[PDB]
Amino acid sequence: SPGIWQLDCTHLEGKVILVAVHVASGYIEAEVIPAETGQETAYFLLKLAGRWPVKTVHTDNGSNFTSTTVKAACWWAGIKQEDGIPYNPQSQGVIESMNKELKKIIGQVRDQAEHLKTAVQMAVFIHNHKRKGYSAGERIVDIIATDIQ
Amino acid sequence: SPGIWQLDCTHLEGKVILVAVHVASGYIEAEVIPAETGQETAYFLLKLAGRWPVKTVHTDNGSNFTSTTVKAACWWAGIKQEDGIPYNPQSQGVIESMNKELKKIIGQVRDQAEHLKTAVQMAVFIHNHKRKGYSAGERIVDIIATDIQ
Ligand SMILES: O=C(O)CC[C@H]1COc2c(ccc(CNCc3ccccc3C(=O)NCc3ccccc3)c2C(=O)O)O1
Ligand SMILES: O=C(O)CC[C@H]1COc2c(ccc(CNCc3ccccc3C(=O)NCc3ccccc3)c2C(=O)O)O1
Ligand SMILES: [Cl-]
Ligand SMILES: [Cl-]
Ligand SMILES: [Cl-]
Repeated sequence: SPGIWQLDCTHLEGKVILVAVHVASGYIEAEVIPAETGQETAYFLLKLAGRWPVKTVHTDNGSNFTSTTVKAACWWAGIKQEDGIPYNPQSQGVIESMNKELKKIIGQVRDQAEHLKTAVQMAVFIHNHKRKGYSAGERIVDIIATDIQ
Repeated sequence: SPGIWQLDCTHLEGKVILVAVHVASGYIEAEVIPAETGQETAYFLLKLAGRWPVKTVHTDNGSNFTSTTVKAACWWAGIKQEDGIPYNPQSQGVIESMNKELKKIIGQVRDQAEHLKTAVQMAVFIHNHKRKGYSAGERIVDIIATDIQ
């Protein structure tokens, strides 16, 4: 559980927002990319795994699951690459609701930045700091620290 | 101490590597940029603060300390912007040694990537996972978790 992440890709302003969600905490990292290629996904995973102890990644779609470049990144970073089939149907709803929430926040900050990438990073900040009462940022650290201990 | 970060800028292949160091743990995040502008530094800090609980940032130089855009990012993200004067002279040596280490690792992986940005993210991964015996990644999580209580 401490090392499980889920990839998620959503669209806004004719651009792609690639998101990684730490499943147990709801903590996210995200980036704006022109399009969702294996190369972009691979680079994103390399960054993620250098920053958090990523054991397992549930890929967002079959193309990224298939991608040799994504597989190569997972090999390099010591990540178990898995599919993203929602065996638990609640997974769908959670990701869908998160995408809605992220887009809402982006709208709330959109006039504070010229570029979408900036608005997305503001949304990441707000999402991770939001108290629901602990924040997702507090939860991920506590979960991982407990695992280390 | 749990929320204290230091900025660091080093050069390689005619490009700029911007690094943030969590002082207490030695954990880093880094990016390659064409040049070190206030705008680039501001965006980097916005990303960092969305991902870790950044209380204080010691800026890497006077230009970034002065930069209204950097000040605006620190305001936005709730970061205390400070100077980077090494009142403790050991600070210099530590940053210098880290830059040497990072460049060494980049050299060790350089042929595994076409682009410097990729090599830098590999270096971030290796640096943060390296056992010195805990890793910097383990230390940062433990330090922050203990602070949260
Ligand atoms: O622009 C975007 O899409 C996002 C940015 C780009 C930045 O460059 C890259 C990138 C994504 C991937 C690579 C690796 N390329 C294959 C390669 C070229 C030359 C030598 C070896 C290899 C190799 O297979 N190594 C094993 C490996 C694969 C994937 C990840 C880590 C390690 C680059 C790069 O070559 O630098 O994302
Ligand atoms: O290319 C690079 O250098 C790195 C990428 C760029 C991507 O875009 C940006 C960036 C860095 C900064 C900004 C904000 N610009 C001022 C601005 C423009 C329009 C409206 C408001 C503001 C404003 O002052 N907001 C308060 C604020 C300032 C800095 C940081 C966060 C919040 C952008 C952007 O406008 O989107 O880094
Ligand atoms: Cl796409
Ligand atoms: Cl510096
Ligand atoms: Cl420069």
